[PDB]
Amino acid sequence: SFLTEEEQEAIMKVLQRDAALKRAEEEDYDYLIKFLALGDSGVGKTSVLYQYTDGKFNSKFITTVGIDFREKRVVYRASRGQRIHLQLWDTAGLERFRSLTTAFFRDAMGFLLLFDLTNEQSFLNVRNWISQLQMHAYSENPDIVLCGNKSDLEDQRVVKEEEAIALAEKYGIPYFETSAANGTNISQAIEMLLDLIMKRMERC
Amino acid sequence: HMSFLTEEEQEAIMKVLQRDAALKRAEEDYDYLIKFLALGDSGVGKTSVLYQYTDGKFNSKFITTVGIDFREKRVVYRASGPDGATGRGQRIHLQLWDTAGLERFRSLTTAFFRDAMGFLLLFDLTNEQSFLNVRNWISQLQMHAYSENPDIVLCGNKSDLEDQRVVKEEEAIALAEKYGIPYFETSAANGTNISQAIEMLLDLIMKRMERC
Ligand SMILES: Nc1nc2c(ncn2[C@@H]2O[C@H](COP(=O)(O)OP(=O)(O)NP(=O)(O)O)[C@@H](O)[C@H]2O)c(=O)[nH]1
Ligand SMILES: Nc1nc2c(ncn2[C@@H]2O[C@H](COP(=O)(O)OP(=O)(O)NP(=O)(O)O)[C@@H](O)[C@H]2O)c(=O)[nH]1
Ligand SMILES: *CCC(=O)N1CCC[C@H]1c1ccc(OC)cc1
Ligand SMILES: *CCC(=O)N1CCC[C@H]1c1ccc(OC)cc1
Ligand SMILES: [Mg+2]
Ligand SMILES: [Mg+2]
Repeated sequence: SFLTEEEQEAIMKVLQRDAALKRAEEEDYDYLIKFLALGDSGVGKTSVLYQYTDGKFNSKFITTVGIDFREKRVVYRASRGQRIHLQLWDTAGLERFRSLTTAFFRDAMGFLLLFDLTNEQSFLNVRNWISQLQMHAYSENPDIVLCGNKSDLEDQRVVKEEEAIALAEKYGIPYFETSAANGTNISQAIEMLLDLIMKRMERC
Repeated sequence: HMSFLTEEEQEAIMKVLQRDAALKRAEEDYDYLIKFLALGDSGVGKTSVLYQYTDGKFNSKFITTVGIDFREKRVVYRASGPDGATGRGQRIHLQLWDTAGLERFRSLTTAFFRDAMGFLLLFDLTNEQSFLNVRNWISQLQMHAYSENPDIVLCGNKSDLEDQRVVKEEEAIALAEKYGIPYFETSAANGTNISQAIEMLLDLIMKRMERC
């Protein structure tokens, strides 16, 4: 396989869309907040963001061409309501896109790190992903929310919940078991990441 | 049939990104981190121009850039105000991004247009097609930069190869006048106008930064 021009054109459209958005915020809403989802190919990053923004799910696998993003206007409340414009970056997991996607780790204010509860290797790769984030994000200690996705496939689960909770506590990061197919914990995990980011932004 | 990045190519790019992240964390000594980006067709001399500027050296051998790289330079900038009244020396850390011109790297390099505060747009005085593509590069910058009117300095490079020049001076000055951007004929081999073009771009960006 070769880099096609359709693949390259699609990526250029995303970057054009990103430039337009970033120029409009230069300048309605009160804050542009940027997240990035990452993890092995096929763990469900694109599905998770789609379920969150649109409440929909497609079982067919359409691997992401390098990079994409979705948007959602939401209201955040610390524990008054602030209007938040979320840019939700969606990275491709395949190694062939690794250097293009790493280039966008530095644009994110926090990270949604996914593995697949039905694929043990994706869970073992979590610590490497965290290493790459520590090496490439805006800070060596960025906010991360870990998601074990595909919780609706209980008869195919291989990652024991205890093993996942243990890993997440060792690193100090919140953990959620999610399903992009039925929406379980999706908004809870993302709202947790947003709160972690709003608090760290307030104390700046 | 554009080839995908090999694993050697990808490792080289990842090292650059690692180096950039280290640099970006250090800023949280100097007074300002300023970022430029050089772009243009493959083989016009972007890498050579930046190497001549930071190190004063030149290599005849063509080593095409593996996607993206950058060089660094600490310089002292002094504003120019009324009647040549020059201000205090400000310490500037320049990050000079160097993009590959080959199409197979276009989407990787375009991703970095948004990180630059200004652009060094090069063509090759001995290659008319490199000059004819300048208008497309500028359209690509207007579409992808932080502003639809970012600061650009146009460099016609390889001015030392006078017997191979094919770009007439008139057409390039006319193009730069039409777009409102400074134009320099440069040579990375002997240094002519290299520092003038980069200092002009730096001055443009410091002025635009002042008025914020
Ligand atoms: N049952 C179930 N299937 C899911 C879930 N999340 C994703 N999938 C399925 O798993 C496959 C991969 O999903 P996708 O979101 O494209 O994964 P990705 O992480 O974006 N892959 P890539 O990095 O290659 O773009 C798809 O067939 C999708 O339907 C989930 O929670 N439950
Ligand atoms: N005589 C002369 N040769 C030059 C000059 N600038 C570059 N060259 C030569 O032209 C070739 C290409 O230069 P290089 O800086 O690698 O070009 P580039 O724009 O970075 N190419 P790429 O986009 O593929 O990385 C090299 O052989 C280099 O020595 C110049 O001002 N004069
Ligand atoms: C207050 C400055 C800061 O570092 N923040 C705000 C919330 C998280 C963090 C941040 C991370 C990454 C970016 O990249 C745009 C901006 C802000
Ligand atoms: C005055 C504010 C501004 O837009 N500036 C300062 C100098 C150039 C310009 C700028 C462009 C792009 C970036 O991206 C990092 C920063 C600053
Ligand atoms: Mg995807
Ligand atoms: Mg080069």
